[PDB]
Amino acid sequence: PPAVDFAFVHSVLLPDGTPDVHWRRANGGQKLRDIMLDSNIELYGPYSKPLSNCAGVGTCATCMVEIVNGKELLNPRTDIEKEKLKRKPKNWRLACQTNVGNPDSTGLVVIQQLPEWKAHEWNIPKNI
Amino acid sequence: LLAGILLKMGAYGLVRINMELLPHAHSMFSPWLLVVGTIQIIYAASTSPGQRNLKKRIAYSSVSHMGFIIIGISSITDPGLNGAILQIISHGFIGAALFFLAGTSYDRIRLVYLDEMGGMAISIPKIFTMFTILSMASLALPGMSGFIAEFIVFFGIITSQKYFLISKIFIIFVMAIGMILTPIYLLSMLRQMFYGYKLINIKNFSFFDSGPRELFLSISILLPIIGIGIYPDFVLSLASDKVESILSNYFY
Amino acid sequence: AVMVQQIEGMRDIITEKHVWHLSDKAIKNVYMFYIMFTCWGCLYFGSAKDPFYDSEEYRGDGGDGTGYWVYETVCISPFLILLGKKEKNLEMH
Amino acid sequence: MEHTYQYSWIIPFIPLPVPILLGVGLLLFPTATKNLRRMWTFLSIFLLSIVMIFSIYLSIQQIFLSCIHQNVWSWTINNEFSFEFGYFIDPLTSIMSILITTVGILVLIYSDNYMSHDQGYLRFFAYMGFFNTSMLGLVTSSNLIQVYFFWELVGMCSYLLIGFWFTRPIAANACQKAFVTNRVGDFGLLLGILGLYWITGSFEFQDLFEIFNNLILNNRVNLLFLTLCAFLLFVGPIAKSAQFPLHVWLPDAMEGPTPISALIHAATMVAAGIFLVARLLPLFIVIPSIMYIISLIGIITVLLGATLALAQKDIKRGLAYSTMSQLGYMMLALGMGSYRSALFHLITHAYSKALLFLGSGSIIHSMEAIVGYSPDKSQNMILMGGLTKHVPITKTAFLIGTLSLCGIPPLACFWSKDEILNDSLLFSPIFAIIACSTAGLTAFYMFRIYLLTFEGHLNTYFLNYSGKKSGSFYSLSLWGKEEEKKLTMNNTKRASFFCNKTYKISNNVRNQIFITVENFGLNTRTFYYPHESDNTILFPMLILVLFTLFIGAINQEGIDFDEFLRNATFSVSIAFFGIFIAYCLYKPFYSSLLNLTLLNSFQKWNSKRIHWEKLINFVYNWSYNRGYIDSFFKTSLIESIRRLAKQTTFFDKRIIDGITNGVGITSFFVGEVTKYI
Amino acid sequence: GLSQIEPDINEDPIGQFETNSIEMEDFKYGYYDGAHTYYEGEVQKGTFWGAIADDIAAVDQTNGFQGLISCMFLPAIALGMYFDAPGEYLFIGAALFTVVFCIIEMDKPDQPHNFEPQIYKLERGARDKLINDYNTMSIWDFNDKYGDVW
Ligand code: FES
Repeated sequence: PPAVDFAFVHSVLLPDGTPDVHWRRANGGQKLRDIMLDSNIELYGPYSKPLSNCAGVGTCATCMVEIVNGKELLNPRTDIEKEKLKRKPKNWRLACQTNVGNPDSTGLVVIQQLPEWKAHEWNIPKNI
Repeated sequence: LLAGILLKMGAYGLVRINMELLPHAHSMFSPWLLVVGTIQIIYAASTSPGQRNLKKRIAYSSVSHMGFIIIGISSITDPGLNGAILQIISHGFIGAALFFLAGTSYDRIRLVYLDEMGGMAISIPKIFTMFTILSMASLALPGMSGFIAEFIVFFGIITSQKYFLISKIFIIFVMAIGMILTPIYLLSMLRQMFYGYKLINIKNFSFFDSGPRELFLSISILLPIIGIGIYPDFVLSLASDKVESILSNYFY
Repeated sequence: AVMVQQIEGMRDIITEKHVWHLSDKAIKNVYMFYIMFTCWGCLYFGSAKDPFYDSEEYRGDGGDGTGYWVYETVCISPFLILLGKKEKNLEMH
Repeated sequence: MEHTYQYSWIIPFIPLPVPILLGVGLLLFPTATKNLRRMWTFLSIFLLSIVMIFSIYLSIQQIFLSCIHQNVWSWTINNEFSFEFGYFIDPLTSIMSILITTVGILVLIYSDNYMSHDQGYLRFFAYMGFFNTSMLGLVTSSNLIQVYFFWELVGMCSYLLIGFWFTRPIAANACQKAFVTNRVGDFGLLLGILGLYWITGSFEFQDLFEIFNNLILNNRVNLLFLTLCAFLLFVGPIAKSAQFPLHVWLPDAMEGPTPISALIHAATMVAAGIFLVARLLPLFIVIPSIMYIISLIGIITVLLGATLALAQKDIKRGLAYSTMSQLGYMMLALGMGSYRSALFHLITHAYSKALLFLGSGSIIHSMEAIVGYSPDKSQNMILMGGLTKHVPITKTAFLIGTLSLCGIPPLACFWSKDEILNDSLLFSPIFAIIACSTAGLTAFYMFRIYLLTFEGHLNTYFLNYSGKKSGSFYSLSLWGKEEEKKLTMNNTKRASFFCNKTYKISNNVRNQIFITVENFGLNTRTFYYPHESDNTILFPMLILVLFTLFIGAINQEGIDFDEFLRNATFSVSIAFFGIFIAYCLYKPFYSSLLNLTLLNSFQKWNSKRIHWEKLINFVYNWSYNRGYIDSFFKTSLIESIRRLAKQTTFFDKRIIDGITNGVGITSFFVGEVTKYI
Repeated sequence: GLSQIEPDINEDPIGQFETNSIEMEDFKYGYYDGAHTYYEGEVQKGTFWGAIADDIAAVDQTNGFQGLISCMFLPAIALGMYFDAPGEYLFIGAALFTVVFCIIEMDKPDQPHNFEPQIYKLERGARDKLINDYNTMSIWDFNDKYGDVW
């Protein structure tokens, strides 16, 4: 079946000092929030309580996720991600406004959840 | 003095050679001078947010505050004309000190428009506080002479024998929109020119504050405003009797 | 001064009504004292070290005390550098 | 009574010494008076304590003898003016005087340390002393002239206090809005008090109460004009008490300090909008349609105050919307004619929500040590998390305050709301069941505010989220000498170096080699925990706890001064229901007193999150767009005025200065033409 | 200010109405606004009289006599009432004070900030109007750069 390969590196490093990769399988592209919630990975963080976030529409800047190796199969920034966050390293997208594509999709997007409250910088190779 | 005392001849003149020399014609023309002044307050309070300039804002502010004098003159009442004379003196002090502070702010900052000239409160705090107090006096704020002026003129309207309630309601409404629009432009000026932080102005400028001379200027023009806001009869008591000698020519 | 006033709704009122006034002469006297204070300040603070309009910030660049000295200066110093540039081109750059 | 009321003219002007000495000190000798940094503080507190003592004695003499003293003087005597500036010491004045003086003293004591790390700190107390003077003159006010005087002076002090941190532009927008909103209210107040001088010719309260009892039986006065004048007279209170139209100034007034968030509201100034209506009730019950207007405004802004605070991520904004709801409860109680229950609700609210605001400031200054100074962090209620372990006194203070707002009966203040609903439910069907629903919502969001801050894990040093705390803790590895000399610069560990290969897919490895360089440990390793605030921040909170516990038992003295258990258990049922909806969500599983067998079925019944993915979505959209009313006003009221200003300065500069300049252009042109022809 | 070169035009005319302040994204709270500065410990003494007289001495061109009369003038007019009621004596004395102050303000120092802007070239100490009565130095024509170094 068409399976998109997520990674979902956690922000907190393990006690070993190495990151943890979880490799969620969830099929197709509808919404990265609904994928991370259906497949049960920590998206919000302390905003995971019910009314502590806008729950999908994009009015808060809470479900922001740093995505690297993700220039391949995404929707572009929908001017809510371009406005609700304005000064970020540009690898950070809101999971409920972004979309990883259509059902017939395969890819290796790696999406560091909770970029706020992190210790690492990811050293993305310079574009162009 | 162009706004302090030169603007008041013409307001005082409408009292001398129009109000007590041509009374039966002023009784014909004051109904329209009233509409003119009521439109003038709103017009000159709505043009002032239109001005990027700092000093033209206060010039239109003077055009706006002269509307209450036009209204008190066209109010055939003792309260109306006493409020007109009191507003002559009050706006004399206010506009004088405001133009003084705007000129010193231009000399310190060397910027004119409010789009530029962001936060300069930490740079010139003495100018900031004196400009704020005198904007409050321009605001018809109680404790300042502007309030009692821009209230006695209202009281001369609502206690007018010339006009009727169908007109008094409209006139008071359009007059008191002026005191919503006057906060808008005065505090827009204050938040544009003083409230903020400019990252390129951190320490390398370190402008000079208000020297003791300029501080004395502003304080010396403030103290009559405060003294007339707390006790208006420093200005009413020297005119009110004469005002009756005006209005005795009007009622019969 | 003391008056008891009956009102149906709430309570009784014990109004006092100290009708007073500063008086015609005292008003003249406070005008007098404030004008004398204005004299004192106009002379003394006029004889104070005005720190802004003394230094090379104001008096250095231009500093005549006008409001057009900035604009005529930044309209003249272009002309002065243009004249010095013509003088430099007069002697082979 | 004989001579103590002759000296009733000082309770306004006793604080005014220290702002007068500060406005001539900080403006002329700022270094010298800022050298006396802490002495002006104690002077202000001592003068406010003098006024507290005098107001307490006046309240004692009010409850002893049933009389009202109106020691009026003469301001100006020229023509019809005959102005006075007297002091209408009635039961309501005495309430307002104690309510101003006590909370002002405690907030001054609070600001002694809240603002001790402030650079401009004495001007704050200049503003506060002038604010207390202005409000004490507002409530001690015989005529609408002095009321109006001190109304606009309160607006001034609100502007200055909200824009106290003038450097930050958000406070600039806040203070400009606050004063503009207060003046949209004061517009109404002015052309209402002038309408009353038309209908009555009074400028006094002694005459108005004796005229309006029989005025409406005459013929010249139009009843439409009377209700119009009364609505405009109420528009002032709409702005000061943050009612539905002019409510936008309050949730944006949090950009100033927290002490002013305790004194501007839950205190003197929003109490002024309730004071004016309570003072003009003798001429609002007579006018037919204004009372329904006041009830409707209150009942609209109890749910606009309630549906707003459900999802405010900030602590101070949530408390401000809660204040906006309780002031609507008071305006509703005045809309019911209940002259006494509104004021008791005001007293208990102003001693409870002020306590909550002082607790919020103590929470905040405990949180600055964690997240530094950032209102998007140091006030963000979500990452406040868990503070019961660290700050217990502030926990007890905030808990007592929030339980006083929810209407807890034994150890809190339920009886105010009990009288509210007892006098409300047998009046109208519209303004009763929705008031109870908003009371349940009040319980919910206030306990959410309590739980997200205090009960739970810290949510900022939490080791499931905060990687910095993890990197600071594990200073050594779990292997000692093995697997590395230490590792920083861990690469893309997609295979984990486990000899794993991929099946038929798009790609496994590529030219993407990204070194996930981690941070270090054993550096700035302290990361101190939030310790309790100083003792002079606790002492105001303790006194306010003593108040709101002492106020909860106030043979009654509602008549001297100015379905019982079934309604009680019903109101407690809806309040406990809101409490329970907050508890089952925000109380964590390891500390909740509920059974795990039920808490798991809660999420099992709501694991879909599709019907909640619209309800929670709409509630958060409501709370974040601020009911869309701020957007509507900043699109159609201030942007409308800005379009109108550009239009009018166009008309001035182009086509009425165009004529004045065209005279000269035409003179030049005809001169050059008749020179060359 | 000076702007010897022509300044750069800003391509972003930020707005007719909103202020020129930095956004909250870049605003370091506490340190900028002074809400968390002023840690007591770097403060100084001078309790309200060692800093008032310091400020009076900071801004003053008054000598022993001019200045003493300035300190004793307003107390004299303040005791013009509440001790007596002279009348015209107060105004005659105030005019005498003003005129003697103005005669004194023909100061022996001339303080070159008093002079025209065109005077500020260099070496203006050699110019001495302070002692030289009837200066007779045609430099105020202000149309040509004469060498006044003699
Ligand atoms: S949840 Fe509010 S932005 Fe995605």
